[PDB]
Amino acid sequence: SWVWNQMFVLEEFSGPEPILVGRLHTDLDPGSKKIKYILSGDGAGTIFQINDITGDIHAIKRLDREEKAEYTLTAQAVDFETNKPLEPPSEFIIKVQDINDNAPEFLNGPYHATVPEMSILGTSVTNVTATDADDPVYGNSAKLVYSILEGQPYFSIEPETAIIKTALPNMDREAKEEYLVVIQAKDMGGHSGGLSGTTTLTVTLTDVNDNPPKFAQSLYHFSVPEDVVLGTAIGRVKANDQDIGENAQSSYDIIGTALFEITSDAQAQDGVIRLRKPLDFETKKSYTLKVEAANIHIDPRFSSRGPFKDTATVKIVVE
Amino acid sequence: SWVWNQMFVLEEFSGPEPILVGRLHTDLDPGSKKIKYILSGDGAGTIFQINDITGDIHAIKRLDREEKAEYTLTAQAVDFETNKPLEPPSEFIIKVQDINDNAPEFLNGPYHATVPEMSILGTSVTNVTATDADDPVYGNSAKLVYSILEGQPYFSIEPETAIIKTALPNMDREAKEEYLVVIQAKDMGGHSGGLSGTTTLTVTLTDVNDNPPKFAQSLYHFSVPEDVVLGTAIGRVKANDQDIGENAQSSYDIIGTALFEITSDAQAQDGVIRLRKPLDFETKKSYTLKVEAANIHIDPRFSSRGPFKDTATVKIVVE
Ligand SMILES: [Ca+2]
Ligand SMILES: [Ca+2]
Ligand SMILES: [Ca+2]
Ligand SMILES: [Ca+2]
Ligand SMILES: [Ca+2]
Ligand SMILES: [Ca+2]
Ligand SMILES: [Ca+2]
Ligand SMILES: [Ca+2]
Ligand SMILES: [Ca+2]
Ligand SMILES: [Ca+2]
Ligand SMILES: [Ca+2]
Ligand SMILES: [Ca+2]
Repeated sequence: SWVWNQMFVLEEFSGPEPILVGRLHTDLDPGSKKIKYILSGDGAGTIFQINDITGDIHAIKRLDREEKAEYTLTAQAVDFETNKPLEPPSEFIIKVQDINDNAPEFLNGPYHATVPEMSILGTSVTNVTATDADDPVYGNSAKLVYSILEGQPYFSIEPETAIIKTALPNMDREAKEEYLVVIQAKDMGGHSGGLSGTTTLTVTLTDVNDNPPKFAQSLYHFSVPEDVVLGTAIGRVKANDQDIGENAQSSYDIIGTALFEITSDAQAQDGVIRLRKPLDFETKKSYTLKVEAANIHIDPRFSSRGPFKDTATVKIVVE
Repeated sequence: SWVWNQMFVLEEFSGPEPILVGRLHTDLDPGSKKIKYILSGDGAGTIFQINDITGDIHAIKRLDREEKAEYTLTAQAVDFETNKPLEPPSEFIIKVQDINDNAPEFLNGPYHATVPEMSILGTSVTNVTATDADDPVYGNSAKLVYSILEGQPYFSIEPETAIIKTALPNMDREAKEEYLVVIQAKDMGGHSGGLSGTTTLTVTLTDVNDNPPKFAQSLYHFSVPEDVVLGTAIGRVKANDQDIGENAQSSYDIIGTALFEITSDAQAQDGVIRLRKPLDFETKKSYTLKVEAANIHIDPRFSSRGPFKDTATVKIVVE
């Protein structure tokens, strides 16, 4: 069925002076009688106002589509004096059409997203998705095109879908952990006179174990009174696998001992030495330990290639 | 019956970029099939061109109402691939609306009109009627208002109907016979930014007999050889009723004569004297005539009040 009951009013402008959108009509003959038009419905006589006899309807108000895009209305046909219906009323809509006064706009102010450290160039990161208020049905009033406006240890915003990718080969965090990129979107765009919506994106990377652990220095020295019939502990040597977290927690043990325990630890990841067997002898004054400390998992937690796991020597002297 | 098949396109402008006038429609459901719109008719695809799928029709040409105000057109509904009619075609008109680019304009360049000399203030003279090209159906695009722009031994152009009247009491031509007045007409007008059409009008008056006739001078002299056994004629005395034409033609006769005819005349309106009786005598040397000469008709042709009809004396001497 053909639709013909619709009028299109361009929104907001006219400034002052008013614009007709449609003159109505019922056909019929003359013959010494006449039709006077009366209009009723939405914002009747106030927004849209009718010149009676003719059928002329100008808008006498700024129209905002985003407020309300359609206005179901009902105008009439009666004689002037008779007022008897010279045509039973019709229902019909008036539409706007939306002009690009409405901006591109992001839902949250800043955004924060994470991505696995060293991973092949172009790895998915997140979608940023703005929003234009306008008409997504006609023209380029809304069609948006995203772009990385800045963020140059590099990611790519894939322009159609806005999805962020990385733009960089590997990306060893130990260099830089957090990343700032500023995001755009053009109304039309591909065409200037476009609109401009920006957002902050805090990008951080995760970890991997691309680090063996460290020892403060290669040769340690300590000292001790010769029995302590309690415990006890003597010294602390440290590892620092820069690769944080679980990827940092390292395992100590000694590989010139046996009078000495060595202890965990999730304390700072040291490093402590208890005296196991008590003590007795001058027979020794000097003692020696070599100590392996290494990162962990339940399957190979060095899935790359790691060289040292820092050994190192401890010299304990007697008193 | 309600009319809804009509669209309104404002004429001539857009300059470049195009303006939609109406998106079409047939209702129906989706369900994995679709409507593609094809348009055909007047200046189809060339003046008015169709965005197929949507129903959008912008004009891609200056439109001139005065060239053609309406365009009967026929657009369609078929599927894209199927091309089978998803709706039997509709006939509908597109209308313009006319904007005031068209000027007020008079049919002939100059105009020439006549009116009876002394006649009560405000006597009808003629209609001047211009012509605006525009729309006489909507707004003040055409409603015209005439004015005497100049012509100040005065006439009035009655502004609604343009009819010229005299603006002056009596108006004795003998003062001035022809009159120049320049005529105007404003498009809208009563409202500036109106349009401006001017015309020349040569006004002349007719006559009445508001003049007695004249004699060159009050005393005439002539002379004559004493017999002429032929005719003959002697002298000519003149009248000049300034009131021209029939109102000037005057009647001579003598009211010390009898040897002398006096003759008409539509010669210059004199004035001639024939000798009736021949001649004989020294017995007279000096002769005398008094002469009435007067304007004419078959009922009172001095329907005002006229004093002299200039008498006057002629002295003929003998030789
Ligand atoms: Ca708006
Ligand atoms: Ca808008
Ligand atoms: Ca917009
Ligand atoms: Ca790492
Ligand atoms: Ca590590
Ligand atoms: Ca790392
Ligand atoms: Ca025109
Ligand atoms: Ca025009
Ligand atoms: Ca005009
Ligand atoms: Ca006269
Ligand atoms: Ca006269
Ligand atoms: Ca006269």
